[PDB]
Amino acid sequence: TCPFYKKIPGTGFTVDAFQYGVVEGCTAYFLTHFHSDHYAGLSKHFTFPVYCSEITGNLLKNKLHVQEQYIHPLPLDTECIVNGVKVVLLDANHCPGAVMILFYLPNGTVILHTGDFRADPSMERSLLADQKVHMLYLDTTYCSPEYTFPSQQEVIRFAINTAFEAVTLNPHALVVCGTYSIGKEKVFLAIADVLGSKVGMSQEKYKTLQCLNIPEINSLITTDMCSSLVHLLPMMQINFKGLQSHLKKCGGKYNQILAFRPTGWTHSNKFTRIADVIPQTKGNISIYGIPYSEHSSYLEMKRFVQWLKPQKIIPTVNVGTWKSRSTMEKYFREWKLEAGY
Ligand code: NI
Repeated sequence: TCPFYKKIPGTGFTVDAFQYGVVEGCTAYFLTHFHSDHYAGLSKHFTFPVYCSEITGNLLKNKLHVQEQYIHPLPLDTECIVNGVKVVLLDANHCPGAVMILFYLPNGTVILHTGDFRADPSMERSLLADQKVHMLYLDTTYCSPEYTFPSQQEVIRFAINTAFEAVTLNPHALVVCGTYSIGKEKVFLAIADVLGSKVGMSQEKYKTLQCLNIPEINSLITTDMCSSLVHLLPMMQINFKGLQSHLKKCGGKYNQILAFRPTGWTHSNKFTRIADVIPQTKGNISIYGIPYSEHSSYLEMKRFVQWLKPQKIIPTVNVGTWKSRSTMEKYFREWKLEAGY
């Protein structure tokens, strides 16, 4: 059944709750972003109101064929009334179109639902600074101190410098980047920019990217593989067998692959700096796992929460095991005693 951490008390609302059938007493279904664990259940047969960003609404219409009459896109950073309740959508610094949702309940309670987010100090100057938040529905994906990772900027600098060096040493090298969802577009777009190439991809992935309102996108991507030396493939294909196979397909245009797997966290982060990352190599194929995250590190999460000073925290991730739940509640208490709220 629908878990309690997907329901907004004092409203008829749910968040990211499309796989439970008709939720009893739900008058408006919000969707924070277009990732499959969150939209699971949506289709052209859905007939309840869906509230979301403009970008998420483009993907619902074009990818899932949700009918236009049930898509209610809202502008960001704008007070809006939904079924009698004031709400605001805020940028979540996750994937394109991802939002956090502020609910102003009739009784005076204010609730923030982060959806999935990568906490950032810039959020401390949004509409969140203007009033007290009582309850926080928090993306706790990486809520443990072992999870450190570099800035997105450091990671993109590494990728750009690696790719440009490799292709300038060997102009017959192909660059390949893995993907299995929206998000992390900076990785492949920054590499293609430095190389003076468009990114080549399947018709399905090109359609997905054309829903994202990215400026000048027609100048950066293409379905013509042959004209491109940065290719995007399913993340599943980013292994030696899959890559050897792909290289056969390019008909001797290329004699080397350099491939990127933008993972979340990996335990090489506990030891190794970004400067010191090395690839796995077999023959003329090299694969780099780069720690490009669209979720908060432990320290970024902690800073956001100690700034916001909520009265109650409800985790939305890692909630399935008692040991995970108890660990997270211990960190919450540490943060509160350290900061004095
Ligand atoms: Ni997500």
